[PDB]
Amino acid sequence: QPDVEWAEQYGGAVMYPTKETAHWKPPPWNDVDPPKDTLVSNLTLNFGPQHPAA
Amino acid sequence: EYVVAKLDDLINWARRSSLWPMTFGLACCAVEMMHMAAPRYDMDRFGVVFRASPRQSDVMIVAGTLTNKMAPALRKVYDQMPEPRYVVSMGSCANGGGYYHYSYSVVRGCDRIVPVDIYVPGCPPTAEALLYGILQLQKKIKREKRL
Ligand SMILES: NC(=O)c1ccc[n+]([C@@H]2O[C@H](COP(=O)([O-])OP(=O)(O)OC[C@H]3O[C@@H](n4cnc5c(N)ncnc54)[C@H](OP(=O)(O)O)[C@@H]3O)[C@@H](O)[C@H]2O)c1
Ligand code: SF4
Repeated sequence: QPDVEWAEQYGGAVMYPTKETAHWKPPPWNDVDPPKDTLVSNLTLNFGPQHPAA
Repeated sequence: EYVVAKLDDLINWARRSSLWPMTFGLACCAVEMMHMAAPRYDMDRFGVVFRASPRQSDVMIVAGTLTNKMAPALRKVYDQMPEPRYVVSMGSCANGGGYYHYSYSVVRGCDRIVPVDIYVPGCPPTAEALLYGILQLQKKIKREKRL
């Protein structure tokens, strides 16, 4: 019989683990979290002070 | 000798011919500055063409009250002007506050920020009196470069 302890080795990681790099994370079940963060993309203007014709 | 002396007047004739003003919407003086574009008293292609942008123009007309909030703003606009530049401070606000003067915010006379060549004293600057502000400007340009 096989238990949960043996099942954790076959979990989403690297199959055979180890290696120089282990920075990869298991994939999310239904695609990635929104990278809603970073870059506001707000452009600031000094339209007024003097002579904008408007 | 004679060709050199007349060539300097020919360069000065171009400033005598046409000078582009700046649309400084600074106060009530700016409304009478719009009356320079108004047909009854016109300098429209008599020697004045409105276009704005401090980089292209030759003459900037400070049209009204300047404050401490406006002192850094107007200064670099004068610096954005090409080196042959003329400043006409029109109105009592431009000459040292209409009333004001003893007020907290108003900078006195424009000359504290930017040097002025031609003064116009008129509060409601009558378009008749305003016409000197451009005609005397052309008359003041007499001689440039001797050597
Ligand atoms: N390199 C340095 O920074 C340095 C180092 C050590 C000592 N210094 C000393 O500091 C002083 C710096 O002055 P500067 O060189 O900055 O002055 P500058 O730029 O030469 O200005 C002098 C002004 O005086 C007029 N002028 C002078 N001699 C004239 C003449 N014979 N005829 C008609 N107009 C004349 C010029 O008018 P026009 O242009 O209309 O002719 C010019 O606008 C010097 O006198 C020097 O002894 C300077
Ligand atoms: S000088 Fe008179 S007309 Fe001109 S901005 Fe001042 S109060 Fe207004």
